[PDB]
Amino acid sequence: DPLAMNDSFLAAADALAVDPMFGIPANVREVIARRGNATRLVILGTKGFGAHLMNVRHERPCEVIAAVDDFRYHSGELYYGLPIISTDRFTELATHDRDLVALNTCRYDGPKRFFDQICRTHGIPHLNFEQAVRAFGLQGNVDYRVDDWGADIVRNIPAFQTLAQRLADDYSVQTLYAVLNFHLTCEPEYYHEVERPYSTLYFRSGLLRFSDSEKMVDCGASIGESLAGLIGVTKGKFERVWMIEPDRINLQTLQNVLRRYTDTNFASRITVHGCGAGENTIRVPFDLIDVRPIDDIIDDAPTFIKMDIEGSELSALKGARRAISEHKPKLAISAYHRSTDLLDLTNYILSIRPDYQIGLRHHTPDRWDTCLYFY
Amino acid sequence: DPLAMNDSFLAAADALAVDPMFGIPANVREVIARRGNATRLVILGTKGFGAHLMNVRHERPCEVIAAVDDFRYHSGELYYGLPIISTDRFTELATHDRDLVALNTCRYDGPKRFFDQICRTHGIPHLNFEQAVRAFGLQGNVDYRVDDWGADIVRNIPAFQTLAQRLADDYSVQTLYAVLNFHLTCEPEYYHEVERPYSTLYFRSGLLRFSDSEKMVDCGASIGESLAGLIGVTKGKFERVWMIEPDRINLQTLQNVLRRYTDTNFASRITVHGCGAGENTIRVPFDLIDVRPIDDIIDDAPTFIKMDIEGSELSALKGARRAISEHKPKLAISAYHRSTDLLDLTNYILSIRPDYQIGLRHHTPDRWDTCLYFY
Amino acid sequence: DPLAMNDSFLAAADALAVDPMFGIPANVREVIARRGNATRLVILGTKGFGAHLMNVRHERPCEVIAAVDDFRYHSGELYYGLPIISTDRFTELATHDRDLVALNTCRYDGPKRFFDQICRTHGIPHLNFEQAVRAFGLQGNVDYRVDDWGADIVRNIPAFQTLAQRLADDYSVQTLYAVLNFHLTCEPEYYHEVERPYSTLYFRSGLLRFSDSEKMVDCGASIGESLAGLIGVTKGKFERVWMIEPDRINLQTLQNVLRRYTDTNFASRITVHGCGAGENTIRVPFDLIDVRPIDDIIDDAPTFIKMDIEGSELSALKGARRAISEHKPKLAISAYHRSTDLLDLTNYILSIRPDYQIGLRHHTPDRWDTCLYFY
Amino acid sequence: DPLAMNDSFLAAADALAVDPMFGIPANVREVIARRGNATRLVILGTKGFGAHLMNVRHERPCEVIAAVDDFRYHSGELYYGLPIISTDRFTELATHDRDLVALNTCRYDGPKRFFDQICRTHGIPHLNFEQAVRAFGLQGNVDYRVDDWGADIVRNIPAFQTLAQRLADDYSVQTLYAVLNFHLTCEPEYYHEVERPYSTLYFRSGLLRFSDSEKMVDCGASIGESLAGLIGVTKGKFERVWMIEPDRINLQTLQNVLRRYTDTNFASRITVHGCGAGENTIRVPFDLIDVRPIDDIIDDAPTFIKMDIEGSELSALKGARRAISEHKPKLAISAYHRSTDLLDLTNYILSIRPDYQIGLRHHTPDRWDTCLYFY
Ligand SMILES: [Cl-]
Ligand SMILES: [Cl-]
Ligand SMILES: [Cl-]
Ligand SMILES: [Cl-]
Repeated sequence: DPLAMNDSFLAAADALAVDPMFGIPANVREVIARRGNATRLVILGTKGFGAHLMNVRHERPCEVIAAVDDFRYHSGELYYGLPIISTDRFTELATHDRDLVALNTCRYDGPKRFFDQICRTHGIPHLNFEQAVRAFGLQGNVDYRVDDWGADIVRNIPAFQTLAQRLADDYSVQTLYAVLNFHLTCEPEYYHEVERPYSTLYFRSGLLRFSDSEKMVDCGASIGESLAGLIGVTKGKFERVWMIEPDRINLQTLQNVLRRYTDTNFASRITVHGCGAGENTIRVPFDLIDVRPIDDIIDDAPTFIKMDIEGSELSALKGARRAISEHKPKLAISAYHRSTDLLDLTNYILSIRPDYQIGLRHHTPDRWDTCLYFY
Repeated sequence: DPLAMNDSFLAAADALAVDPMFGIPANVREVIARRGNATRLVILGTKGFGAHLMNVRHERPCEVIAAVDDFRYHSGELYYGLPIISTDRFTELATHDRDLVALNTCRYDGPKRFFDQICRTHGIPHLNFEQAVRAFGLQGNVDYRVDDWGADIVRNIPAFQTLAQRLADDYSVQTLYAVLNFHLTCEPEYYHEVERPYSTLYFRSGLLRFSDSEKMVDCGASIGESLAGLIGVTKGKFERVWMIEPDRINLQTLQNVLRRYTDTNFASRITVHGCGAGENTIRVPFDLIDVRPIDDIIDDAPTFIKMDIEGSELSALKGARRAISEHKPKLAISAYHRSTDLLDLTNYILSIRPDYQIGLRHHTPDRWDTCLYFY
Repeated sequence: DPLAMNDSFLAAADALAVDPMFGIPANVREVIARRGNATRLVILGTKGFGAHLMNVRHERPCEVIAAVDDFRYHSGELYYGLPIISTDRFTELATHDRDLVALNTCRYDGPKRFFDQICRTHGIPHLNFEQAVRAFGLQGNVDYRVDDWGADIVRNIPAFQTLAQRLADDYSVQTLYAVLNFHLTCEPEYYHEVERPYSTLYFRSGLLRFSDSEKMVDCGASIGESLAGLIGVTKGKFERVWMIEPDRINLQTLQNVLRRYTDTNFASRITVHGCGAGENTIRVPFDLIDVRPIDDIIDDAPTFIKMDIEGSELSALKGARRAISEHKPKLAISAYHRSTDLLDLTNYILSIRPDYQIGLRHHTPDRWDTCLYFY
Repeated sequence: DPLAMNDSFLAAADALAVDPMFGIPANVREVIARRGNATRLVILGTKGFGAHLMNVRHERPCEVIAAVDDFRYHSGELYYGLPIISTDRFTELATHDRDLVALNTCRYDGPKRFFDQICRTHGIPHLNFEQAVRAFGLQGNVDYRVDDWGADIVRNIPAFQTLAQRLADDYSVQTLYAVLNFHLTCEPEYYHEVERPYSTLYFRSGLLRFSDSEKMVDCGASIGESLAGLIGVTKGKFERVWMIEPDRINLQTLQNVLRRYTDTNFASRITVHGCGAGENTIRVPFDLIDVRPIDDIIDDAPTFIKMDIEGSELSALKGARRAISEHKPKLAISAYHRSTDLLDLTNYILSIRPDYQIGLRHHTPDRWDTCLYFY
């Protein structure tokens, strides 16, 4: 019921608080309860999050026996030391082992739905990656970006309810609750109910107005897509772009991006700053990079700050406090890097510029690119 | 300003009412005014809507001289009789002809933005397909699906304002106004502000709740994607699916789709009906097809009616009036086939079941799959 | 022993004369002897010659139960009404059926060697397509181009020995015997011992010298590859090209080919003649085509005649007798269309121009493009 | 005239001896004579041997201004620091610069013939890579594998004539002369007249007979293709395979290759030896590798030695002298690594086993895989 995600949010948080296996399929729970780390597991797919389970820090909590891939099972190649088998071989092994769980590593509809139905048809206990992380107690032993943020959410319920009340539009509220429900339940369909295309990130959110004289701080410029998006929505008309990116390979790419615009009338308005955005000026290991505050990097009052960085977005925002507090530029702040960012970043921005309106959109079919908008 | 699309809607409708060239770039208008049907045009792209301009009924209203395609300009192949040239050859011709307009046939960001910027850089008058249709007065001489619905919208302003007031949620209202603004202005960025992914059509709209015992009428079943989507969101659990599709090639495909589910426990709950959905029972040219009303095709009360058909959706709904009026199933009704469908279909449904709530989402980056939801 | 293919030729011809199952694997012969047309067969591959067995005229001589394709077995699609299964499913069926033969339809090393080894590993009786045609007595019920020419060769042994003696070089003799051995034995490795690349057909045979003033009759011009090859080996320098092609779709393609050379200094030297080459002038069903003799089509003495046509190459050569007899142009005559062509075409040409030297090369990894050279 | 390559060989060697620019197009020679290292050059293609000219040791002998690639000229990417331009931009620059030479880096028919004709049509002086190496005096400053071996051949004429006389068959003689003519003239069409497919290397040469009990030394086993080829031509029947390969990444791949045969009845007959083949036992930088003689690595008399290694093939053969001299196995020795290998390797083998017959085939459309056969 996507029209009552506030209700499901509270119910999920209460359920998880008293049951750490909340959200784990019953048939898998009973195997794990029966066999513990002798549980036999088969990875479905060789192009998904299965690498995150195999690279896991410390001894695995189950015996991984194979990976299924119908397009590779005759190659003789191993998948993280595992044999690669056909789907037919997997259903055969499953019919004869009780006791054998399948990890569906696929994230996209075609492959995911295929393997999920194969499992259902044969009554094979199965899990997606977030469910695997929770069911096998791998919190802290996987990359933080694919970790279980359930418990963190359960500790901050009132603060999330307070954020919900502060959001300017109903769709942002639905989006907030959908993201928190995904983390509480491990159910990706929550994102799917609210998601917007990747192509609409920052520039087509339904919340911001761009003029023909924008001055954009492109913080975490990567490969230049946000510059391409500003160009597109403004029809090649802006005042200034300051692109900030510390990675040396990305900076090589941006030199290629700058060359595609060399004959435009706006080429001279774009600069690239090979540093990271932070709260002060310091040279640190990234390989050393320079880190500088936004307020020192730029030389004019911005109208828009886009932010998607590997480092602390809270430190980066503090390094832009004069720009934010004095000029109230529109902001598009990526909000999916830490379980705490939706609250922490919002709380920081409002403490320095309390008259902002706030929105939230989710822009991929996966857990990436939940983005806060301030205008 | 996507937060004031109601305002832009009224302003655009007033502007168009008194200027048929409303929405056409000034530099193109001045060429067309100066040269009329001696206007020289270059088609940019060979994989877009350019086929719709070349297949146009009756003499063209401009002299089309070439098509640009950097991946094909050495092949010796013609594009609808036109030479295929490089982008460099095009900019050269443009620098020497006043007077020469470019039709950007590309609909997707990469190719579209590329050609739009090429044109801007060199000051070359350019148009997208909807702008071309309006600027050259091709209304009625192109396929109705790619025609200019501007004037139709201008004739029905109060009825659209009345629809806006009837929609249950703000995002549906924003979506309504965004779609109408696209048609009034020929500006696709209006869709982009509100669009959701194609993958979320019907089953992930943010508005409907599906149970584990759904009985779905899949009207216009095509290649079986809606069956795959119901299976996915319900995790292989439903009571019944009646798939209705009249096209013989699609029916061959559905036999393949049915075979992928032969060993599932729900295979017996799905039937295929090789007919079209209409208001009564009649055999008509499509090649003859049988047309039957939904109320006669099905044998139980449905919980959900998905509808996307080539024929009249109003006739199809009248053929389901007993199901709709007596049982109030959820409905997902594709609303983009006629300029009048948003009003006509809604008005019909409410006259037979007035207690429905109504929503609207747009599910592609193009003009396809604007869908009404009733629940 | 490729250094004694003359010996193997005679031995194979004697073996076949007294055993129609010569060349058929013993384990398959014993199944066919035991079960006849109740023999169960599995087609390996869905992209090979398997369509030739399924389209076979009259009732099949075995019960075809499935086709193996690991990249398609979950699609629900049928292969000529057959279920598509995985290789693992096939080895399972084979382990339990005696009695079950596999037809390896693959012609190229990767896929062919894969399936051949799968069969050997599991002791599964298997056949290639030529072996299938012979083992099931399908001579005359398959396309003539993929038929068993064994018996025809056995009837003409001395004439083939006489051809061998007439060939000017040892490699042509080895090639002759390799082609005849393929047909006598159904063993494609015979072609492999002598084959040259497709890219060397006509222009890079190792036998012909082309000058800078060639006048080429391109008989069966198709899609213009021979024109491209003459251009390449002569570095854009020739006197004349007469391209002869009757198929209307090929003639559309040749207009595209002619456009790629429009600015060259040799464009005016090329003409296209939309007719078939034959012995006289007649309009016949191909859809009607004009058929004309080469001697009437051309307007000058040629230096080279390339020939690869669907119709009778003997009739086509008779329609060029004045050119051949009077001017002794170099000839490249495709020799793989009929079991009789190596003898019939050579005998004809020498009767009108007896001073020619003769060579033979085979230019694909399959049975296509065995070509006679006369110079 | 491929029927007189012995004659062309001697004429080319005499021409080169007295003219180092022999084989260079006259129009390019006159530019180079006029401008020397101020010659402006355009590289055609970004996927060929152009990297060999750009990575050249020491200052370039011309000013390289751009690279042409119609599929990349809008990317903003540079090709070894060079701008990437369209073919139309190149013809424009060429029409206005005298003085501007084009290097056609393409080696395959489609792309090579395209650029060669573009150049001819516009009268643009052009060269292939071997011609570039010779015309700009880059001998010794490019990778030895793509260097000009002309002068080396001119110093060894009688020894090559002596090799020609020792070859057992006419096609080997034609092949020898074709390879030497390529190096003397820089004209790749010489290879094309004699080349056989890559798929026929070692196992389908037209010269060797393989039994069902072969014992193969696979020297330079790489990625396991020769094992796959022996398996194919013998239909999975051999006695032993000793695979010798020193590269650690190749050895990882061979473990994958061994797994594809784990259930065959010949898996136990194959061993992998992670060392290089040389004349004695020594540990040397390749990263250190073990180098051992073949006679010590193997434990039985071989029937076949295939050899294609990065190191000295003469040292490797000396490390197999007992096997070669005592048992006369068939040999397939790659002969294209050094300008001297055809003479040096043959001379060595015959000094230890003088009763061998010798053949030679060339197995790619490029300069790779000229192979000597001894049987
Ligand atoms: Cl299950
Ligand atoms: Cl413009
Ligand atoms: Cl077998
Ligand atoms: Cl030239």
